Amino acid sequence: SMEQVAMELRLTELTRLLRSVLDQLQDKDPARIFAQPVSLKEVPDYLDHIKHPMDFATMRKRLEAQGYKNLHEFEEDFDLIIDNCMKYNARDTVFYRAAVRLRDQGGVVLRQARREVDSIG
Ligand SMILES: CNC(=O)c1ncccn1
Repeated sequence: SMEQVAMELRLTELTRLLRSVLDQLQDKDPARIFAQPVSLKEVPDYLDHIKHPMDFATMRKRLEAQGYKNLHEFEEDFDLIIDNCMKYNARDTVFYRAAVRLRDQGGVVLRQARREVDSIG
């Protein structure tokens, strides 16, 4: 089908845009607090607290598998990273504060990407 090629051309390009977004969001985490899954060896009880772990590396694997259908799905993973962190860690920790900063700073990027995805369909 010629239509499913053109579809795959869009999905491919959504992936292209989202990858740039991912890189921008991640740049706002220079301490690499959110780069890899929370270690279940280092935090054995983590899954008793957080039912849906998320991290930048895991987002990237999905991204490269063209597993994101739209910006919303991508944004919901980004929010997971932040919301998980602000639940698991108390307010006055370096982790919680890094989440707040990433949330605020990533907000600009996500406001851009929403408009640009709407524009170019
Ligand atoms: C987002 N990272 C965390 O929440 C974390 N919490 C405790 C130890 C290591 N990492």
